[PDB]
Amino acid sequence: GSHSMRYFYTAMSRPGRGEPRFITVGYVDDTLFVRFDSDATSPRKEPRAPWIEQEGPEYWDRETQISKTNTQTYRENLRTALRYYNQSEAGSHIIQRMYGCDVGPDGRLLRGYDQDAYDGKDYIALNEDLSSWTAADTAAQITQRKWEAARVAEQDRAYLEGLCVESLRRYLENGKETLQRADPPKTHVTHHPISDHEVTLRCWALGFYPAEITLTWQRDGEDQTQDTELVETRPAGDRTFQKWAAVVVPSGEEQRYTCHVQHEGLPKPLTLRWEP
Amino acid sequence: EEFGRAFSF
Amino acid sequence: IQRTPKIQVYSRHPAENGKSNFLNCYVSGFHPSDIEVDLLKNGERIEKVEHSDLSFSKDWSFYLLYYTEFTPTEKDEYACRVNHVTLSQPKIVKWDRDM
Repeated sequence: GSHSMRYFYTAMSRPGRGEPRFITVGYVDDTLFVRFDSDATSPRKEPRAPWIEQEGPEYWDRETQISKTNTQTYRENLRTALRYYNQSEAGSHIIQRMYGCDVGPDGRLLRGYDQDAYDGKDYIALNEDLSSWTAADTAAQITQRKWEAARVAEQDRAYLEGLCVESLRRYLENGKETLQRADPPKTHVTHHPISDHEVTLRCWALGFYPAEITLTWQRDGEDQTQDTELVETRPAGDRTFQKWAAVVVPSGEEQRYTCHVQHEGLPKPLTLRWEP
Repeated sequence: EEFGRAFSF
Repeated sequence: IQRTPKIQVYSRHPAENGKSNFLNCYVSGFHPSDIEVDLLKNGERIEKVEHSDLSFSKDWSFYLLYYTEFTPTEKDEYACRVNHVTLSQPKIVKWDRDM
């Protein structure tokens, strides 16, 4: 149905160890498709998904140039940030950027993004209107003033409404075999006795794509949020993801618990129980 | 495809 | 500020002694990005371990997947060792085929 394309930049300064490292990764939904690392032997944009490989040489030269130029821009950004925050040139700092677009089933722009962070904290973000900015502090306000004077939002908007959705549409078609295929989770409940009267019930979800999923345990039909151990969704390494939820229950009461699974690959939410 | 224009802080 | 990494050690496919598989160590929720991760086989570092391209979540925290091929056995013990500026000493997480 709905899809997204996102580019992520990480610029990390390292005084005494060369110029700031610049890394870019591009994703369509939860699929990595392109990368760039300024520390690579011969730095250039490289394909990470089968469907992007058909893009011609002009595509790769252009995309590589964008990364090389932006490497310089973010290195400049790091020097500027030092000034804005009255910091010394002796420490290591990080600037991150995330930008891109979301489209609906019909492929029309749902919303665009372009935001930055400095040392892990919000710095500045393009608002949903794609015409104004939200600055996190007085330092970012200086950047906001510069971007308003340069009409950056309008230029970003042109990209987000044009090339962003246009290229995303192409990628979705070229990679429809995978980007447009949801793999439902393979589920099961394990039983692990802890002590004489306490047992661990763990609900597993494996091999699913995309990553979005909801796993919950209910006791007599009531959500057990506070007593559920929920691990972060993790990559399997084969494009799919894994996740589990566990609850410690009194021996003999296993049947009062039900695991509920929601995933777009499932026609309807699943309900599972321990099966002795 | 990326946006080729980037503006400094 | 800084955020310490979360650590998960697991296999790509359900573990089965004698069956080739992939051993994964997923580190996430950390900041800054510098991090040292090793996959261990019976306490020793496994050579040529690979990892994903640096990426991050909505809260700007980073995540990486370190992985290597392996054939689990009944005796062999596996783990992931992680060091980050937020850790005074490397943290070792043991692989549990039920986690």
